Amino acid sequence: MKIVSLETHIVAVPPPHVGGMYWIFVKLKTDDGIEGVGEIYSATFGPKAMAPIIDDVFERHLLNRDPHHVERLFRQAYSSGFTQRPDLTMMGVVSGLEMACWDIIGKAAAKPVYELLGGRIHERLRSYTYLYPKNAKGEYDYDDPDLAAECAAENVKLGFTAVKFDPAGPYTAYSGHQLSLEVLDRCELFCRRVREAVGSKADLLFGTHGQMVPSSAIRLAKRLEKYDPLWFEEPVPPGQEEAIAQVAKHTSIPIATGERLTTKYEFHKLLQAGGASILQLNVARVGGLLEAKKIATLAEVHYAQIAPHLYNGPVGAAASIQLATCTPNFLIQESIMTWGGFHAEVVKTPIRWEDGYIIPSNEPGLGIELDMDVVKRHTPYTGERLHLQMGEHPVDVKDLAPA
Amino acid sequence: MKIVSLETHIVAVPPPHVGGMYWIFVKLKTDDGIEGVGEIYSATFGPKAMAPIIDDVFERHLLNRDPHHVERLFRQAYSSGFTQRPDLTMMGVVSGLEMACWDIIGKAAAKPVYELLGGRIHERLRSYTYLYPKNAKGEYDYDDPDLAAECAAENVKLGFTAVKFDPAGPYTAYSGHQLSLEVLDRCELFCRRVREAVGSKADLLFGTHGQMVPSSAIRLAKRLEKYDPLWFEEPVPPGQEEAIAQVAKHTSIPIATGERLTTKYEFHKLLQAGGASILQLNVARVGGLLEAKKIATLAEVHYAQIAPHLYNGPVGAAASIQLATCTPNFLIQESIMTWGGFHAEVVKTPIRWEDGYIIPSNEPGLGIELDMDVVKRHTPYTGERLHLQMGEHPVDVKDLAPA
Amino acid sequence: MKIVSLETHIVAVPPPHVGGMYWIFVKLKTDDGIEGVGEIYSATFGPKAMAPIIDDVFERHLLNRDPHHVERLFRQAYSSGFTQRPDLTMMGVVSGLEMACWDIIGKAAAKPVYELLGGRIHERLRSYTYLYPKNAKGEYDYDDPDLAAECAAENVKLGFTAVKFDPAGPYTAYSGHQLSLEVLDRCELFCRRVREAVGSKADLLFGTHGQMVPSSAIRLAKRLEKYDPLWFEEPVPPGQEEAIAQVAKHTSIPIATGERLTTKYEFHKLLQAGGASILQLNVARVGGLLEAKKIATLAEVHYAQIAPHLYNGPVGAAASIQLATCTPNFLIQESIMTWGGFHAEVVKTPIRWEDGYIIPSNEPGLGIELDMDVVKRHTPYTGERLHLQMGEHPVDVKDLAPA
Amino acid sequence: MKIVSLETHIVAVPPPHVGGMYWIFVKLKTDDGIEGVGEIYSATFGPKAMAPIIDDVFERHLLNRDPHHVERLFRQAYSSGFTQRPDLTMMGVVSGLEMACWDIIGKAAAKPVYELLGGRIHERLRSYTYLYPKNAKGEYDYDDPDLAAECAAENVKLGFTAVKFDPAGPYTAYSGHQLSLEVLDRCELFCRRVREAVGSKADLLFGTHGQMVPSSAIRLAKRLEKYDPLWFEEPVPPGQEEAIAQVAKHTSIPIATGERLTTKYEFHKLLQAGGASILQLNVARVGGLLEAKKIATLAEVHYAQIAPHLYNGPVGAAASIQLATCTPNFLIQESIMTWGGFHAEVVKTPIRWEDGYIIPSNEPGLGIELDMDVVKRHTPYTGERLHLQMGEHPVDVKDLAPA
Repeated sequence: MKIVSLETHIVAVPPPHVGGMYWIFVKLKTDDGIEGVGEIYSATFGPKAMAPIIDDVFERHLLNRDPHHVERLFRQAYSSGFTQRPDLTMMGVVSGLEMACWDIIGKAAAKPVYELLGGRIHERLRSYTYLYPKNAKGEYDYDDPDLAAECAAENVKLGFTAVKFDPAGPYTAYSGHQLSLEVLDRCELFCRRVREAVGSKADLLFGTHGQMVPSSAIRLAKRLEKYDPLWFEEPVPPGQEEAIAQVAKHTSIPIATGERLTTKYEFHKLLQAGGASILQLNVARVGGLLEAKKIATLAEVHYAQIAPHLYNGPVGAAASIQLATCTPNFLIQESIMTWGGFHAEVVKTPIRWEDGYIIPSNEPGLGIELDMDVVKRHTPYTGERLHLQMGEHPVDVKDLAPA
Repeated sequence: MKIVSLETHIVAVPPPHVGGMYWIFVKLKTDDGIEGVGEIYSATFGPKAMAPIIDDVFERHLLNRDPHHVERLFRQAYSSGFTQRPDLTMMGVVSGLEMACWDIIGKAAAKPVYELLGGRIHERLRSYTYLYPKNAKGEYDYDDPDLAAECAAENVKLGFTAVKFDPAGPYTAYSGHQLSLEVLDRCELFCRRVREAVGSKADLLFGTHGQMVPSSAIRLAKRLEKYDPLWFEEPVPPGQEEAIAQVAKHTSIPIATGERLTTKYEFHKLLQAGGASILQLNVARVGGLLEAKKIATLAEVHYAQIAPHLYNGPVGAAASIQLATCTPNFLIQESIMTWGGFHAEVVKTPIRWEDGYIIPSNEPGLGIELDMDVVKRHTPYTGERLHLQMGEHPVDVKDLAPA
Repeated sequence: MKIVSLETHIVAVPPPHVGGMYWIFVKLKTDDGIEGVGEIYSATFGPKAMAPIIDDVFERHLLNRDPHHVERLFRQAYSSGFTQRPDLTMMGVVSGLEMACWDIIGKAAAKPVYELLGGRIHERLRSYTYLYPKNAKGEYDYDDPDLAAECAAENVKLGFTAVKFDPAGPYTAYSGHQLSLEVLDRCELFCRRVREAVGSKADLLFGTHGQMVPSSAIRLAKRLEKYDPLWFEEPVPPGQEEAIAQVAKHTSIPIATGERLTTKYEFHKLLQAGGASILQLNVARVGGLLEAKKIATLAEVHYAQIAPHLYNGPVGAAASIQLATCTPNFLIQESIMTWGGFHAEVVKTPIRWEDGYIIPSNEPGLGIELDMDVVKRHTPYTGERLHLQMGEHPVDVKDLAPA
Repeated sequence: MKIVSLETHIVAVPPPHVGGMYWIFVKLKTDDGIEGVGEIYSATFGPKAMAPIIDDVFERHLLNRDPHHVERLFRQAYSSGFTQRPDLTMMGVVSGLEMACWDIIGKAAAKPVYELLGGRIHERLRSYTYLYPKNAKGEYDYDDPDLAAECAAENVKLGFTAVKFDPAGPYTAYSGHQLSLEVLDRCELFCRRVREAVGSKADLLFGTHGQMVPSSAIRLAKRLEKYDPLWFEEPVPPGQEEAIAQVAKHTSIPIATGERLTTKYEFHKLLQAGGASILQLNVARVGGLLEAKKIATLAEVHYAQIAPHLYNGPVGAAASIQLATCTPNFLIQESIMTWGGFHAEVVKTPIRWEDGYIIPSNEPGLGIELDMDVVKRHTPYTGERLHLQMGEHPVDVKDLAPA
């Protein structure tokens, strides 16, 4: 059995772009006709560059190889061009290729991938969502704490047991910075209002984006402690484990991070420093499902938990669900609302969500398949923006703009 | 003043490919007609992918910006797509763009870049080269210690005060590994024969490529100590600072590393661990000249030295020379032989080398300019290989193949 | 191009001596007629000793040298007389000479210095001032918390977003000491009253002067936490990094320090210890603009910020502004009120301040020039005192005198 | 009793300048006619600047004060101008003033100072000297190992039990650097030849001057171990305690340092790091005799020893002898040959040296007094040089010049 072909499909997400501007899918086919699908999470470079990058990685490191050989695939990609340290875009690309290989492995075995990576532990998966409150004009409003609270209350009625929000203002190319008193006040007020709305029915997830230097993150944490959030996410920019550990040392709120980290080597450094107790790996960035399993293993020996990140399509979500289902130290899975809308439209069988939980597929492989007619209608992406972007200018202390 | 255009020129290096398979050059032009040139060191992905990557970075982060704004450029590139941790390919790309900006800054000021980044310290720069011994058929031979010794002796006659060689066998996608006794013996024999040939006239640079796990590197170091090498290069794969520090703790031979690291953040982690005392940054990978100056600064406070890496074209070499000239903790500059051959042919005014030293240009900017007629004749690159590659299969203990 | 002459001008600051007793300026001229100006921050010895010191340093280490060679200048001064560790007065002197060299470098290039040291990042610079409340007799009163609060409120009306005050009593030759309960109470009361007056419109900067031993600083910090100051400045005397780090470990208030430290080597020791997260370098003490840039670089890799100190003339302020403008991890710039009064009178073009921010000059060099007619009228200084002094006697526990 | 007057005498040392270019003496007189003498060790600035510096410190911090109040004197000087961290020149100045105060204290009590600072422990003091070999032209020659060996043998005949030499080449403004193989070979050869000449009758003191970066110092130490030197002096430049500790960790040769450090605070940092086991304080630099006693105390609790430095006049030597005589952890005292020549001529009663040992005075105070007729004949100093200087240019690897 060997991989003989690749198709790349970069789908434009319709406005208002829930889950980002575009999703990068890859489809692999074997010599005996088994198809696998994967998703790539990487936006250092735009989709016009990503297409030839993916072709290059595939041709050099996967074409004509056995899909079962996922260690080989990872090592070849990781080492490409005399590197053998993490290249963030390469790791995103190989994540997509590798999970598509797992899709094929599972289909060949007639088993869900979770039955091959340790076996089912969970019958259903606790989930959370970002709050998506709308103002009177129908635009998402991330500035109004009362709209956030109302939205949280509605999510609790749906069955959610945790909600996430980021009231901490813009994250910019010059972050970390020192949040103003008005922004600190707003962060506290969001927690107060959301807590009032949900009581003990839902945890608060303080979903920051690395806006802060550690001294500012610590000031913020002291204010948030009275509302007992389940976590304080990405308190400082990634890439400096001692700095994030400094925040953890100075607050009782659990630190969660990881959506911008890749490979077991980076998570090892983070855990060695005491930098976080909740790891938010994205399976479409870290190196694929086996590498994600390895990261979960590191977490186990530190008594840390995994809470996989998701701000992308349903294929990466499906892979994330496969990992979560067989992970003993699983905390919660990020969901994009309840997986309806375009997340459901772009696949043949949507991800199942009920009363706060994701219900894993029992189908072989990743339990996901693109609807190619829908995919074709939403390609190509012609937008100017990357999947996500950081603010271009430093934050001004007098500015009250949302994240 | 602003940058209004970019040209990318990926030049095929003629056989036998000294300095690699291809060199990636960028040319910037300003609105008032000043031209700057730079070089990118990145081979995670091949040149077919690199061309649209470079266009993407330029369009998003540099087009219509002031070339003086190199902090801005670095921060925008470093943060691209909500990353803000090192993306190895992006850092290579921005290095080329940034050094081209410095070329323009220097031309506008009518000064060499070294007169703006701290001022001249060195009248000339100590240099070294890899040994390039040829067998009877005219092929480079990295297996014969006596040919290496003869070559070292000839380099000493030219005036070189240091020579580099790697007798430690293949570096592969599965490195680190544990060197066999026969390979350990060969490493020792190369040092013995080269030392006999050069006496105290030249330092030995043991130019390993991360072949080893730390326990193997330590076994090797104990054997090499009797020959007093100036350094033991990349004893283990990059990306794990505690592992390389373990080697440093167990040998008196200075550890040199850095050609596969990028940004001040990675070098900080390395130095904090005690991982190396000689930093082999490549100015075309680390983030550009200002970022390289920042790395040199980190080295200063640790009483470490810089020894910039060079396995690429004369534009990156020119930038490296600019940094070295104004660096107080400069040890030595890697040279590709004496900068003749294609390194001289592809530029209007070749890099000057005399009696073991590089003589820095007194011309404004980087002191380098491509000969576009030569460039045009050596584009496009149509080769199958990346600039450098790692071995595809794990080393077999019975194998005696060269690195 | 070379420096051929020096003039030293030690200007007496008129009563009530805002910014200290005297400012030490140096003027350099090149062989082709370019003039540069700098300022020296050093008061170990009085101005009668400083004049021949400056002549000595200039003659030995700068006369007939190229102003571009600022690495050379720093290394020669730093090493003078077989020292090569920080000599505090020498570092102040070389800071002035070096920034005057940058003034010349910028003028020769027709660029602001910030366009050569990384390029503009900030269009304007957040600033703060000490509170200068007056009693009914027109004397500055640092004892009355209500006068301080009223003054803070007026500063907020001007547009300031931070204010500084030191209610912690005398700093003496025998500091650190243990603050009395009455002084601790007063410190808390100042914060309470000032916070009431400014609300969330301005940060509190607790501007202590190293009065305390660490155990006392910790007692004070616990009292101040409820008012969420942006920083706790110089909680203990300089020169002992473990002691200041002990304070940082025991409070959530950011520790700021550095106005009495010099060179990257001292700031490295401070950061390695975790001693502070906000660095208050004075560009006229630390070794000059390049050395200050190096210190800012150290801060970057620790995710620390810079907040340059200023208690001196507008030339040092101009240099500080040049650094801040091109610094990505810039927090805030100390201002002496709004740069009016004698700070404006002594220069041809005053520093521009609007609505809480400093607006950097677009002029070449440091963007500053002394008005020599004003300088001549305010020389010589004939005062008995040093620029600043410490109390001669130990603090008595029953004493309630102001700092 | 109070100090009412100061005289400063900066004496030109006749060629060939053994003990440096000039010695800085201070003479204090009390209101009831007791005279004290001291020496200042500081050459950051030249003697033309030192004279008004000394006047300034004296006027502000000692004039009209009781000479017994040496804690007060130190604290006032240390704190001068809102500093309260070490200012190297100020510490040299106060050292001279303070030891002159001790001279007065001892005279008033009719006791040697050593009888007041702990009491006699040693009847005589083990001493060493630098080797001062002369070539055929009568010039001191520091390049010839056989001349050094011959000189060592003659010193052993005089009774010396230790000899010092520095074969490690120039120390420059850009040190540390990486010693060449030829220099490493020469260092080893000096040790070999000197050891052959002295056998076990004298220890070797490897008297380096901070030429090296730590990686180079470690390479050198491995070569020197076979000759069992008593110490490896100043292996790296001062001011970085972790770097010097790295050398200590990697060699069995004791590390000695301290002649360029000042105050108990700096020696504390050094000892905390494990940076040295032999402290070479100079009593005329560290802050005076009480501060030196405090440094010796720090050494005691670390089981370190003191070996005071001396490269200056007989007044500082006399003070050093006073400290040594009452120090339980005393190793050896640096002597300038046998204290003859100008060291004897400039005082009324020369320092006594017999069979390898200094014999402490039994006279009150420091047991030393300047011959003012000789002093007058050798003032003023009109030389261009500082007391000691560092090389202006970086060392070239091909250069074989002496230190």
